[PDB]
Amino acid sequence: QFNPYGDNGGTILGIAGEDFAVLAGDTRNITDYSINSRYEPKVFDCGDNIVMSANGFAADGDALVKRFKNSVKWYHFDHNDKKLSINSAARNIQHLLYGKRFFPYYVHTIIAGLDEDGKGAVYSFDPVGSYEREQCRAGGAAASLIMPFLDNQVNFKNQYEPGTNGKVKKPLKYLSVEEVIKLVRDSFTSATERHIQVGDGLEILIVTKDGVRKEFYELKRD
Amino acid sequence: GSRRYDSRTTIFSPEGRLYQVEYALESISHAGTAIGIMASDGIVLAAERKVTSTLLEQDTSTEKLYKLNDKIAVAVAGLTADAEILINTARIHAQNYLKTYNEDIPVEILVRRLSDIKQGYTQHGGLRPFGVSFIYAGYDDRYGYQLYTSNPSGNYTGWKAISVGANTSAAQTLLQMDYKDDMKVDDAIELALKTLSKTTDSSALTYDRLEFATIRKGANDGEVYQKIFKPQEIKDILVKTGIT
Amino acid sequence: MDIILGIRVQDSVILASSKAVTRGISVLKDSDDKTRQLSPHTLMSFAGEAGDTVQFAEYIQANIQLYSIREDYELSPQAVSSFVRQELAKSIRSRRPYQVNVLIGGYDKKKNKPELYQIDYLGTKVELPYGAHGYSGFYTFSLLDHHYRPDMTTEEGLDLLKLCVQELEKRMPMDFKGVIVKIVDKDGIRQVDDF
Amino acid sequence: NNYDGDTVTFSPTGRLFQVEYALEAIKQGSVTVGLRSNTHAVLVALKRNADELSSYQKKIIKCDEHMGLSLAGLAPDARVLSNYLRQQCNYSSLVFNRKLAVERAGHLLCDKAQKNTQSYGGRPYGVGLLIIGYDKSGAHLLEFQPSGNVTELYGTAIGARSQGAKTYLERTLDTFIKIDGNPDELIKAGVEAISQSLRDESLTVDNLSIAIVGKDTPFTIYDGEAVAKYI
Amino acid sequence: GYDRALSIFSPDGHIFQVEYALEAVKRGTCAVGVKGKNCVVLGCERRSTLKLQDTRITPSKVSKIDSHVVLSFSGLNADSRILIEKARVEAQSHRLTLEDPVTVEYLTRYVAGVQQRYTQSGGVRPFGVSTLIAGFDPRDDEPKLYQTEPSGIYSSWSAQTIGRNSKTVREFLEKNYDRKEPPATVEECVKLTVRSLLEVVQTGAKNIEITVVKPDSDIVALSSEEINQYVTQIEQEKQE
Amino acid sequence: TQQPIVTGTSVISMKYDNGVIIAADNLGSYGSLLRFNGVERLIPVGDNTVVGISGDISDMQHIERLLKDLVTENAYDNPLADAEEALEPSYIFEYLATVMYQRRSKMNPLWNAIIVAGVQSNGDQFLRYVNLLGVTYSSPTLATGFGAHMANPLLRKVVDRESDIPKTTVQVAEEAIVNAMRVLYYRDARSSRNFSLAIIDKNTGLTFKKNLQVENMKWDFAKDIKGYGTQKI
Amino acid sequence: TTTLAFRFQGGIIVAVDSRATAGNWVASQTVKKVIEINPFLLGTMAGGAADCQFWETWLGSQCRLHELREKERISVAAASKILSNLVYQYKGAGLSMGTMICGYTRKEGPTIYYVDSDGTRLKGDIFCVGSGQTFAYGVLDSNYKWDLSVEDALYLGKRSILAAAHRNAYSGGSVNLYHVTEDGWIYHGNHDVGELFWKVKEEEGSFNNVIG
Amino acid sequence: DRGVSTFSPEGRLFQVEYSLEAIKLGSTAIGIATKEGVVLGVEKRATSPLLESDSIEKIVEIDRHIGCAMSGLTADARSMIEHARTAAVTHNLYYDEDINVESLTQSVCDLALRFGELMSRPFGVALLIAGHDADDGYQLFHAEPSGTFYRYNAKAIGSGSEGAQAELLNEWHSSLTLKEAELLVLKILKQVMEEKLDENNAQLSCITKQDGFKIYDNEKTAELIKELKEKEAAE
Ligand SMILES: *[C@@](C)(CO)[C@](*)(O)[C@H](CC(C)C)NC(=O)[C@H](Cc1ccccc1)NC(=O)[C@H](CC(C)C)NC(=O)[C@H](CCc1ccccc1)NC(=O)CN1CCOCC1
Ligand SMILES: [Mg+2]
Repeated sequence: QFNPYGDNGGTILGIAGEDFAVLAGDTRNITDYSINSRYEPKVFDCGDNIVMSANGFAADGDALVKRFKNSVKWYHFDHNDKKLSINSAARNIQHLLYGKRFFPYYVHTIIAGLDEDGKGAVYSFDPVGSYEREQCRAGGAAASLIMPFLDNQVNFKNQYEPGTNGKVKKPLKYLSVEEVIKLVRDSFTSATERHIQVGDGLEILIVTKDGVRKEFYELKRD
Repeated sequence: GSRRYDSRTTIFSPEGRLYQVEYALESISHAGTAIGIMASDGIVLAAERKVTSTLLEQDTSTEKLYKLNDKIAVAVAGLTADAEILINTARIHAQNYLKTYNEDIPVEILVRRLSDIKQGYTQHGGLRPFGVSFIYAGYDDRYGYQLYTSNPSGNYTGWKAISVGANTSAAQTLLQMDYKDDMKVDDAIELALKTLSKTTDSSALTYDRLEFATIRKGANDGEVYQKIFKPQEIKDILVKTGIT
Repeated sequence: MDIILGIRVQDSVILASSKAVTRGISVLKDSDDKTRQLSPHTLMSFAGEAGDTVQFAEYIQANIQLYSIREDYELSPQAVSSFVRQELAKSIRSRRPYQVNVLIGGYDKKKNKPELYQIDYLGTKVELPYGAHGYSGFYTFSLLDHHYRPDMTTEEGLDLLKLCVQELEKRMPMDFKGVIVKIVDKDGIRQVDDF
Repeated sequence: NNYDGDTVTFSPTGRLFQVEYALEAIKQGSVTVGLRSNTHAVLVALKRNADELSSYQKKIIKCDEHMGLSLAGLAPDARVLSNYLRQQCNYSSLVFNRKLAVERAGHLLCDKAQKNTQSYGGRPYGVGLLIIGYDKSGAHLLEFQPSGNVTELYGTAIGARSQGAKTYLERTLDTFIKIDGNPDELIKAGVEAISQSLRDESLTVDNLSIAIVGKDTPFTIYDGEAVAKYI
Repeated sequence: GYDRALSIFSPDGHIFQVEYALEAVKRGTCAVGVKGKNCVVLGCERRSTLKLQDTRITPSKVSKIDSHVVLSFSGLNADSRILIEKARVEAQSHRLTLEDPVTVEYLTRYVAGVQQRYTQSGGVRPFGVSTLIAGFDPRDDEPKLYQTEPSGIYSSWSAQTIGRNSKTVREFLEKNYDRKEPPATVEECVKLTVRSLLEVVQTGAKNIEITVVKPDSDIVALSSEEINQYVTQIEQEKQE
Repeated sequence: TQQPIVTGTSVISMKYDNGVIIAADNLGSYGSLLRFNGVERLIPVGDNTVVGISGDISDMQHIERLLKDLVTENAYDNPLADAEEALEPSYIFEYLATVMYQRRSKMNPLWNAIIVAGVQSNGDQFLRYVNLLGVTYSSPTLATGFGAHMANPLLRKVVDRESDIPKTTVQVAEEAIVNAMRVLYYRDARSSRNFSLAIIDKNTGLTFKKNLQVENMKWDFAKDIKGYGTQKI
Repeated sequence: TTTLAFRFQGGIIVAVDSRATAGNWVASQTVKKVIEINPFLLGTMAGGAADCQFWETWLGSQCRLHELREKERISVAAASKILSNLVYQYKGAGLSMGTMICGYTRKEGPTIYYVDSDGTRLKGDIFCVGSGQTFAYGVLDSNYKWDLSVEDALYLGKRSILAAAHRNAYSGGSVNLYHVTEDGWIYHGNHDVGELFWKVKEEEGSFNNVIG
Repeated sequence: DRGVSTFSPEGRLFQVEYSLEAIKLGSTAIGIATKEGVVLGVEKRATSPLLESDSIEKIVEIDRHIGCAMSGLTADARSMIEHARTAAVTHNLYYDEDINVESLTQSVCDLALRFGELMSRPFGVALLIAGHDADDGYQLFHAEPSGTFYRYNAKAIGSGSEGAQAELLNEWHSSLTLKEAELLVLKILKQVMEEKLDENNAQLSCITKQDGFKIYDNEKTAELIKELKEKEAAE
């Protein structure tokens, strides 16, 4: 019987800073035990300082991104070139996803950018449109490897102040763009080591008030 | 386009009248007179056939009086073909009600639905109205014996005695004169025929130019019987009242 | 939804319906009224699939109330039961049928007689002296076959009904949290508050 | 006279009066000018107001990053046609990953307007459009009429007193066509062209409306203080 | 389907079909609504050119939409049945979804919306009917009286009349009805309603219908003798 | 819901410094039966694109007709149909990719794996894959079916990343493709010896080679192999 | 999920956890399971996250359209029935929703309606919904009285979620508290189970099964 | 007869032009936009003294940040308001934000020309749509049955429109306060109204960023009417 879904592997990662946000993703594309491409980008600039990635089944992922990009275009036409805020984009994406509630897009979606106060924002979606704003989110094949590391290093979970008898927690603070990129790179090298669907290359999109910058790093190709 | 040829059947006049309904009533006024008279122990339906020919088969003919179910009948005035369309609809409606509730349809409910269909043709669809006026004669266990009339407007009213078709003005005056509330069926039979005999445009009223029916409780114990009169039975009742 | 009982006596119809609403391993409610008044002298109890039961009951209620306003007249219990049966008879061959079983207890004012109708989700109608839906019948029918008499009073009918509930409380696996009892007679519908 | 009741009727001389009456609605509309060089295409539009308390009716609409138009006549009809163009441009991008040719854009509008002139019940569009764009074959300017006729031009003008600007562009043809790699000078030529259609009124800051598209310039509209440079 | 635009604008800005529908209302028998301090009374004319009528079965002029709301009308009788049916269905639908009976304003707004829809829908003519809708909102003791008309506009009235010679009875009500002090009792409200109809009717025999609506679904129609007592009382006081 | 009947096996391809090469054998299999031997599975569109198709042949023929009709439609009211407004490889691919995904979304797929090889108007190499699921990806080397498992490893030894493309000549690239076709003939049970090869170069244009054969095969060592273990004779 | 809401002398207490799971994978510890429909209406979420989140925000839109059309705030009964009639249309399609519509109006007073995806709509004083409902019931029922103070009622709701958060593996993260009065709903903070458990253990002397 | 969507020889739609005549017969409605808010006022015009004037609803809320006043065949406005309210709430559902006043107006005006041989005729009512959003601030729009909408600093529609508009031309300036605008609506309404202006036959409303759209009570308007009369007598 024909199976309309597939698994294209890969993993993605979004971290939000004080005045910036990053959305990273590996560039490997796979089916079963074969590599389709070592460089197939799945993190996209969608305009209005919104970056997006829909990881999982790449056909659904591309369809969704394509439809959201188009949604941004028509938002400008219908509302006098008004900038689509990250919160409005998130709600719009929920309706795109939930529109196919009974034949879902098989993807984990993450978007990143700046909120209306200029602060870093990351939103994450399940396949059928449930969404939530977070400081931190990993998605895709190696999400189960990366996410607990992010809880520990970004949100300082299970870390207490030394000598306080486990009574005072390690205080929350925003990370610099330099420190965040260190965590992203270490997260992806660790995921590459222990997950077969993750590797080849790492592409990071950084979002500030100035615009959308890109950075690329090599990953192990085995 | 086609706009050019549209008569606009469902519009108001400047005076607030429905052209087509008024002209349909004008048509009905030339139809053979039909009279309904409600008595305390039954209902009489009497109708004059339209200028009969001697070679017309009289016994196996039905022009004026139709049966809707075992408890309800109608007298027609106007286009017979239009009436039969409505009669088959009414017959079906009665059976739908019986099928749904396991009870014979109350008279007014049947009349209202049939009148609502007529109303529809005056308000929407762009079609001509039905050129028909009915006299409904029927019985149910709520109101007992009932007479109604409906006309092309879809408006219906209840009556003790009523006429439709030709010479209703003259016919209604005669009915209003001799009718009374404690009347019996046999007396109502006589009143119906006497009224037709005077209002008729014919030279003399005869059996072959009439249709007659009664709805009595004359059956055995607490049940209603419909009697559509045969030619010979009309001939006898016409002699018995001293018209011929 | 589980236990609904009906007993027609000399001058009234008595309906008893369980108060429990259970979902999974939790009794969510113990005071649920599994009935709707269709007209001043007609009452319908119901049991079956969750959601369907109430949706169907209220749909029927609305239709009967609409009829009452239109004709300024109360439909007979026989007429209402035939209407309900037809709806269920349509439903069973629909895309998604109503999985609802009902008892219709009514007092015919024209005949001056109480009437009890049992209708299942298939549209299977029967007039009975006493009725039940679900597993309840497997105990109550034989019990009523023995103790029921046609000329009983409303009070005798309530004692007869207590005998049914006691037996069900003894031998039924599930805790149905007692019953709400309602009486339908010439004076309309009223609820017995202490049972 | 007897042949102007609907669009489906020909006159004895072979005319379509409802189409001609729709054409008349454009003549009553405010003037708008179109012109192009080899590198850029420019729309200039005189906006109209109801009174001093009202805003000035927006004449120019964006269709894609590389295409847009100006309107003259019934504005709601321009909204319908521009929306159709937006969808067609968008269909070409999503399905073929291809920017819609300005010539196809004109063919599509022609065919959409035509269907409204041959069927009973409907009516012709009551608006004229000047479409500009930059595609794979360079800069373009089109003139749309609701009869269905679309015409590619170096420069043109539609609306009331459009003959003045149209005569000017016919004289200036050889000059403005060679304004390559210079946006501001091409606009100046367009602003001077529309000035030939002015009577009693002059070009003010909230009156003038300019749009431009070209080689390294997306379709962008200039209003308010952004057009003060050209007065 | 029949699509023709029957209701359309004329050069002077009028929709003649809607205005001609008002003429049909003007032809119809007079109907009056008067609301007191704790009640509303709906009075209705019945023309006396129709003898040999059966008043048991003849459709009543005042119709119950729900147990707490009533509707009377002037104009085409056949048209009124369609509005009444739709209103009755909407009343039950409201109870089903909102778990609460309709307010008089809501029911009026619905009926008025239906009338309006028929003024700009293709293939249909407007209703030749104006209605008086009266009753009491659930768990409320403030009387409500609304009027609707073919165009679709509706509004609330302390007292109002519609139908033939309605301008005469409206003239009567305008000077006799006090806003500061409405009819304090049921008797006062009925009497004022009967008085107003006696300016137009002819005879106070079987020509006047009166229906009284009170709070908490308390509606009752008066009989001939009950109404005749008001007629007898008013005429004796008049001779002065 | 389909099942493929008459099928075509691997399509293989790669980029080189000035253009792209694509190849596919001429077999139309019917299960294990090697039914049809004159099947062309490379279909040129214009003078700048070649679409290689594997999988169901009836669906391949449907796609041929669509591409043929696309060229016709593009010529309509288009004076620059053989110049600036000619069909690009990117236009042809996106069209097919749209169709493939629409068909999978209706649960009635075109049971194919497709590789669109060509050269854009600006000289850039175009090579991209699409299949019955609507999944799309691009790489310096692309292959379908067994080609993905056996050809890609060999072709990636020549062009392992983007920077190796300018260093790879058409002679070296074609040699690798022809070698890969031989390896597939050794090891793929639904392959044939006869195949077609197409080169799209930005300078020399489209070169379509028909009736090629796998040659220079090693079979001589087979004579020494006796038994399955112990057997000496 | 574990959610609850109960009616008492001083109005309504509403309490929910914040965990979200995908099988045994803990996907989030900071989910908002209470939807603020309007200043007098709350909605709780249990089951399919998207189903609950999408349709309850849709419910808020429908409640807003009601007060625009009727110039009056929607009743809790009418609000809950909009949702129950909606999910009933989808019956058999596979929606997974366990919700409670809690609020106050003049005509109704404080009211709670249980509404789930198979069409069940129930009015009541106490409900617990979700996979951890039984654990919440155990603590809530055994300590519930109508005459609880606002302070004690808030704590019992919090303590009941904590109980379920502890025993049920698919519940946890943090407790969100709400109190609904005649003047509307009042938020009573986010309480992380990480600190709350030990604070409750020490102060209350409960949770003796755990190694202190 | 003739087609519904027919053009006149001058190039105008007959039905649209005829609907404009119906709007001239309607009761007056005035709107004034300021930097402190937008004011909307209407003439109620009760046909009889027995009619309860508070039931005359010619000023209407679309959303918290958008209000609406009408003039002409007011029954036709109901479906326009219904559409506007749905458009406003639907956009909030899709985008988690307030909808722009202009976008709302455009959505209403898209209904206008959806008539022919869709509804059978154009709307016989004009709308003044007033609101506020973060981008373009306080705005006033005049939505006609032609499908056209103009933004206005101040605008009058209805029977006394041309007289009131000429008055608004002189009186309006960019630094008007909200209080000044309130009095200016009452002043101009009193001039063009047939019957004498009071709190029962005239209604005021406004929309501010802070408090949103609010219809004024008859007690509040009565004080503004009294304040207005005193200020005119004071010089
Ligand atoms: C307690 C925790 C018990 O569940 C509560 O009931 C909460 C309720 C809150 C969140 C509203 N419920 C859940 O957490 C709920 C449980 C559940 C799961 C699946 C079906 C029904 C109920 N969780 C979810 O809905 C999660 C939320 C995500 C993780 C944020 N979603 C999923 O599991 C999704 C979507 C499920 C789905 C439903 C209907 C159609 C299609 C899909 N599925 C995935 O994310 C799949 N998967 C995750 C891991 O990576 C591979 C892809
Ligand atoms: Mg790896």
